[PDB]
Amino acid sequence: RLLGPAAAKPMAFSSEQELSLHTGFIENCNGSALVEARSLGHQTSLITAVYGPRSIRGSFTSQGTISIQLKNGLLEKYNTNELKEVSSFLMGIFNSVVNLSRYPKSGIDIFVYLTYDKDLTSQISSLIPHCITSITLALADAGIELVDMAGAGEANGTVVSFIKNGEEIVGFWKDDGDDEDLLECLDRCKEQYNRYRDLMISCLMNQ
Amino acid sequence: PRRKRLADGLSVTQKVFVRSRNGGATKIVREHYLRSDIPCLSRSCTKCPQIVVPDAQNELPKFILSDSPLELSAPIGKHYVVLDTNVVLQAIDLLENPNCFFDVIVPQIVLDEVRNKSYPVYTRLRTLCRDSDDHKRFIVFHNEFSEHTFVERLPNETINDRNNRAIRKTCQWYSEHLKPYDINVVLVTNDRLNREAATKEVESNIITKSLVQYIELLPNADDIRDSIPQMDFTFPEYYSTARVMGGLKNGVLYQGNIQISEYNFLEGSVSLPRFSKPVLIVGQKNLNRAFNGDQVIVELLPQSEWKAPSSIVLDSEHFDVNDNPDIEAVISDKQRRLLAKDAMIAQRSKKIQPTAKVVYIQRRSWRQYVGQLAPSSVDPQSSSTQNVFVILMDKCLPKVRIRTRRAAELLDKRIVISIDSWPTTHKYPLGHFVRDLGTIESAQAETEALLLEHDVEYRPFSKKVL
Amino acid sequence: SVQAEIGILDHVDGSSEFVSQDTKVICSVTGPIEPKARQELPTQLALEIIVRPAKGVATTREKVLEDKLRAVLTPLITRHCYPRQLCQITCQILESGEDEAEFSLRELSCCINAAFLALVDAGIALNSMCASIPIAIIKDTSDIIVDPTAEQLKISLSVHTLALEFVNGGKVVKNVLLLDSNGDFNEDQLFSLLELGEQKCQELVTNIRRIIQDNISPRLVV
Amino acid sequence: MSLSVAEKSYLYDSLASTPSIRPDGRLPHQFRPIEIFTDFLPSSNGSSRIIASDGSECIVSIKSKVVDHHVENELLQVDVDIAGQRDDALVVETITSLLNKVLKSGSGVDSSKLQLTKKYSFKIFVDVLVISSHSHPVSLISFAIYSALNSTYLPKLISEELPTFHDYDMVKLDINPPLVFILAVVGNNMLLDPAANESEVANNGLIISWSNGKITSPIRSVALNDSNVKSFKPHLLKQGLAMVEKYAPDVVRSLEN
Amino acid sequence: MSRLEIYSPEGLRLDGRRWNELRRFESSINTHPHAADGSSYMEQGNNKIITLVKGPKEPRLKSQMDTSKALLNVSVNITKFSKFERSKSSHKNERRVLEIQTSLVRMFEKNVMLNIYPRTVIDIEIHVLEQDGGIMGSLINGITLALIDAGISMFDYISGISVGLYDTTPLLDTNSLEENAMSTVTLGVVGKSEKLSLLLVEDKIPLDRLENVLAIGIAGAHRVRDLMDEELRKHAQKRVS
Amino acid sequence: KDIEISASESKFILEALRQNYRLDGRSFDQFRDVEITFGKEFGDVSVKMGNTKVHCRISCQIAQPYEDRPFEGLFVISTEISPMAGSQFENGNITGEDEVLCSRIIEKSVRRSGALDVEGLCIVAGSKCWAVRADVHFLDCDGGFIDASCIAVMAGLMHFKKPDITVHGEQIIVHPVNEREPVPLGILHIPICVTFSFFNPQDTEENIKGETNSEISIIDATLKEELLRDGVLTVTLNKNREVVQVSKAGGLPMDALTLMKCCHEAYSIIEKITDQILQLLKEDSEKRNKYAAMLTSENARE
RNA sequence: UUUAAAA
Ligand SMILES: [Zn+2]
Repeated sequence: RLLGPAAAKPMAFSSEQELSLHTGFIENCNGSALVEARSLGHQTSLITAVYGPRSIRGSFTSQGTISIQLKNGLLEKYNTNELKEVSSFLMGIFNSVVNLSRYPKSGIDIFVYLTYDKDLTSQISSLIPHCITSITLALADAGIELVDMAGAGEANGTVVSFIKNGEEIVGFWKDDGDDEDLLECLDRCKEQYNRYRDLMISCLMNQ
Repeated sequence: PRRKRLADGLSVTQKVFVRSRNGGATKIVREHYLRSDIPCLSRSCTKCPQIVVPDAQNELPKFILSDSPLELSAPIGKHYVVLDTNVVLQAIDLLENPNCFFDVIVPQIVLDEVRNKSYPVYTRLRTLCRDSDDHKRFIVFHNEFSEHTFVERLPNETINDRNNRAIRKTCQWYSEHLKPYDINVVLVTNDRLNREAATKEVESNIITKSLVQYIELLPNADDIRDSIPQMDFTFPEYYSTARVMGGLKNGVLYQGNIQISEYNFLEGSVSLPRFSKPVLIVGQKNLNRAFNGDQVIVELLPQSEWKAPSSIVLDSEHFDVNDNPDIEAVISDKQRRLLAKDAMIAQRSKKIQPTAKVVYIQRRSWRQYVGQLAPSSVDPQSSSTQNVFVILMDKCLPKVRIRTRRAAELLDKRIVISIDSWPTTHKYPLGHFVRDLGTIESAQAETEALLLEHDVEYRPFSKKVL
Repeated sequence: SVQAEIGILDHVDGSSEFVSQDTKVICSVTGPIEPKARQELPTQLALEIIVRPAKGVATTREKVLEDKLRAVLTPLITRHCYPRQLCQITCQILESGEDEAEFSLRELSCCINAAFLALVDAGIALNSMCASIPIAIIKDTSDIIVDPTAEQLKISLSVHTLALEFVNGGKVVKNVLLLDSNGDFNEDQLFSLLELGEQKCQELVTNIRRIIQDNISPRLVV
Repeated sequence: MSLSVAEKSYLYDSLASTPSIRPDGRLPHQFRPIEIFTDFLPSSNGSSRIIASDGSECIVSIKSKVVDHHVENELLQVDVDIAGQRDDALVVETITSLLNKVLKSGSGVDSSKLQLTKKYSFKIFVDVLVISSHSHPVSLISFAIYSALNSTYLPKLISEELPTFHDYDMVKLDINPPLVFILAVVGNNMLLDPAANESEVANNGLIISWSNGKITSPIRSVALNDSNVKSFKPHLLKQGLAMVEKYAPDVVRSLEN
Repeated sequence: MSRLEIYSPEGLRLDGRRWNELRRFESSINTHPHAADGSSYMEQGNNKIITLVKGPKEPRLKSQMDTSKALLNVSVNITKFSKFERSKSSHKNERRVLEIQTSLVRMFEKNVMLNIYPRTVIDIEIHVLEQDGGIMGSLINGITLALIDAGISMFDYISGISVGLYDTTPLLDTNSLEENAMSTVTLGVVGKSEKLSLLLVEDKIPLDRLENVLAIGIAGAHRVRDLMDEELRKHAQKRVS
Repeated sequence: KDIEISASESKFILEALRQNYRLDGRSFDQFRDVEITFGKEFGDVSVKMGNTKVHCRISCQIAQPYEDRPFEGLFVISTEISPMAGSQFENGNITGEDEVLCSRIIEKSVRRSGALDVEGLCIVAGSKCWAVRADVHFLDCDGGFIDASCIAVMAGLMHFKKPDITVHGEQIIVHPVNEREPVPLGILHIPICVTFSFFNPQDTEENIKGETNSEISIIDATLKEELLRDGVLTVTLNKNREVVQVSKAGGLPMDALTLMKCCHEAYSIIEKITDQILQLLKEDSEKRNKYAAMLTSENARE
């Protein structure tokens, strides 16, 4: 870590949602994935790695322990306080999907690298539905048990994650947006959850 | 606010006030202790000597005010004098006159404002209290700390009106406290609205006479009425870089090196080729924060502002002596009689040469100057950051304001400083300490200071000379 | 001509001080001692290499200095005869003798020699001996010169730090321990300095053996 | 908290039934008695100390600073510090990022109520200190900053130059402070303001924000415990969400008093 | 504020007190019966300090545990809003704070009978809500009154007093404005004795003046002990009856 | 990972002190003989008092002054202890109580007490100033860590010379070391640290409420005497009869009369160590400037 | 912005 001299200043300059799905290509962890989304004037490109399950020495817990961590990549560096906020929301969702009772006295470590988040014109609301679909593909590649696929969608700040073909909600997130926009925001993400749900299965069955 | 009781007559209250500085607001809360053991410091008093408490050296406080004060005509007679903030700053020289004031009571709220506006005037005021003897007696009654004179602030009341009410309450208490001894209290204030507010307070009548009224009530009035003073800044910004180029192009402006006169640091003479005589630059605003030796851009003045070569002696040491270093956007009587005396010479003079004003600085002659601290601005017993004055050796230069915590140590030390900046709001340039050369009038310290003021290289030869 | 003193510290198993030109490095070796949990090795000896600069804290510049010094001492010590043990080797650079920001070859050359000397005084099993020298080439004559001064580095094109391993009375070279180079050079100049560096290190161990004998021999049967 | 699996099944069966029997017997719309102290830090503009029934105590201090709003983005910065927890802890930065959204300058609180000149404006520093905690304190801090902001006094403006303020008079901070509530779902029943034992065996949790007599934007649905984490029917999302719309005015009437 | 008189010839300081007078002392015991076993809200002048004593209890990990005595931990946390200007630094991991935390542990581990409580740990949590000079001495008096509330056996009281020297005049209980204009000495006197468990001098003081400063310092510290003692008498009497 | 002291060794040293005996042979008030070894460059000082060996390195650079004191320079110091002085020091533990208390004592002695002329280290107010750094390297530990380190830093600052700087209004040109001779730093007073170790042949109970002071105080303890120490005291004086700083926290609660006695005993020590540093610096200057008598420019007349 | 001479 060099960081250079402290006397230097940073530079100051005065419908359809394309999706890409991949998995594997990582040898350190057990299962990984890569989701990319390019729509309107915003692009998303993040990598998710699942290092687990790892047996914990001296532990005697009845079920597993999930550890999700969002790390700033190289563009659009968010604040560290908000990165762990979404992580705690991600753990609150996956603690109900991943079969925790199957892996006693062991934990699962999640590593999501928001490498390239770009805007072309809260900004983190649009990236949450893309992080959930990247961990489910990585958790399934690692041989870990998950109760049904987990996806989410965006509807002007409101991010809702569904499960079981949208029958039951697993998580809810909303920032900015407006007022009284609830049922319409739910159905905008309900049809978007199914758009991401069947697309994950189509990528996980190819060869 | 509220007020809590303590032991043996002590009481603590809270003093809150917002401080505005550089556009910021900071809520400042302080502790204020109200006590009941503060004496009137009068020899006539027989009640206060029973409640006095000695100091840290176990010394009982001495009572200064004479038991037989100056007796005037009815209904004043034997009286004491209470001063105001304006009266101290105005007639400070009249206070020090041996045939004028004798028994004076300076309240605390007045001493705080006098010190906050002119530390050297505060110093000579405190000196009168210390040098109290048979022909002069000055005391300081801490009215803001006494439980009998501390006045609580009123809603939407002027800060100046509350302190004026504190001075009235102080004279009310002193009048009541001295009734057994038959001594009146005369409040010398030029504030007409303050005296009119006192005559409405029939609860405790006081005597309110202005300065010109109190002087006329003294026996030696004719000997001191001629000595009373008369009852009662930003530098222009430098021109832009584009205007000074167009001014020097079309002959509107001129360029030259300032040569401050040998016996006046406020009269500059820039030599120009288009004039037979050097163009004078008299005044603080005309020099415009320039130092002796700078290459400046001057702008000529109309013939109505042309002046003659001044015939007075003025150095940075003998000018504006009652000022503080941190003055930014108090008049001495000696400077009034001198500045008004030179104006009569230029009116009848025939050597009236053209004058100009500095509007831009092209090259600074700043360096490391040698001088010494001005004692009038130094607190010789505080190890804190204090703004002090520096009297430079070159009498053609002004005083420099520096920040230091070694002011008590650096006193009587011939030091070296370097000027940092001089904005339009500051009256004096800003500098800082760099090097101490030793004690004043020391052969080792003076000869070293002599060579630095002339760029004389006195260091040993290089090793490459061997 | 270089100076060296052995056994200068009282609270370590082995100490040393290597002085060359202007660079001075004091090393301290302590072992075998009880290692920590993350340090113990099941079969062989563990090494805790720590180098520190003369000015400022230990930044990442000295981290690569530890990793290169670690590769020189690891094959030199018979680690397998100290199972589940630790050896602390601390190198303190008193004077750099060069430019810390632009160069770091003379300090590596002195830390290698100072560490080997402190490993001898501490009584650790060593398979052989060691010698390290700095080498640079002036851009003027483009010839190879050993132990270049501080002024000779700023004009150098490429720098070198050759560390060798000597056996059989300090004559036979068993293996080349370290040859770290950075700059501008070719294959013709590589063996042009490698052959010259082998005879300059041969007289170094011959000078080291004389030093480590003038001090260990009086402490023994004498 | 830490309980035994024997009593966890007892509280789970008692809170998921149709009567929805609570441990302490309170109704799902009732709360626990709370003590709130205000105005005790002279060096600060506003101050408040809140004490809960279970022992949770939190102190909030409010400072002010004049800053150019044309170059200062956020004018309401919240600094949260929990005793016994690191400043970089995962549980500390989440509330720090969550409270900055419920009190965002412009969204949760309008910046027009703290502007001075057309160039300068007041920046509100909300310092939070949690002395003790036994559950999620995001709902307790909201009650503390509410009474602190409504008891805050800032210096009065005197009136392009640098602004000047009066020496004695100080204006009151007229700001509508948003409120945060915590709801726990147990199977098919909603619980407003859970306890340490209720939130330990619950299935999921809900965080609702209330501002200007309405449910405002920053809301969450974070899990209250990693053991029993279950997905909820969307009819439960709107049930507890509309449940606070009926009893929150009763909270403000008792809190703004 | 401004350029004030520190000690006028009338013997009055900038806040009205005299050379041997103390700021108002209002201590409080058992202020957090729900957060710690020991509690003390110290209000010495403008200073407002919250001191908690959690223990003696089992350590959270069996790694650090003395089988012959107890472990005394002190956590001094200076809040950002302690002064007028809100602190921008971190303060928690500050090197000046670690010196104070250690100086407090050494001061009390010799006075607290750690032997009576073996294989245990005593955590002391301190939060400074406001400071105004003499903060070290007020930290002392807070820990003393907080351990007593926790029922921890101590040999005697530990009193914290701050003394300043202005020219040739000592000043008891220095506030912030007085510490920024003279040297400061904080003492740690044990009970009514002259035994010093703490002696911090952080500014230059002439040797010919230090002895007299110490005498006037320990004299005022005894006065601080009585104010704490009288607080415990009033608290114990109203609690029993 | 810590020093094991046998019960037999602990009892022997305590009883030896009760008979006015120290293992090294000094007295109860005898400071160890100090030795100063100046290195090559300026600011390279090696201090050897007894078996304790310490080395200090002085540097400086251009930095921004503090916003509350724009007319003063910075003084940085960090004393990180390596396993070189003993395997009991875990490397990388910069938050150690010994390292923390050492830096804070020297920082108060040099910076806060006004030993280094910070006002002379100001080049331009509130923008450019000197940040003098003092790196202390603990070489061999045998007690007296802060005593030797304070001697090393004070001998180092008086031996170090900062680069010359010429101010041309707002620009600042740092003159190379070969261009102009560096200027030495300004030193007002010389703070010298003297530590005191305390022992009690009784117990803690007989010491809290006991008028009879049976404490044993020794000046500058060794490592073995330090490990058996009960109470610790550190004073710092100068030749101007001024108490620079005092740090006494914990251990045996001592009375005011004995602490005042420690200062008067320490003044005779710091007075001798002061004149030694002034003499050893004078001898080292003549070593570098051998022909300095011919190169003098300011010469007297007749 | 003090001539010349020896210093
Ligand atoms: Zn009276």
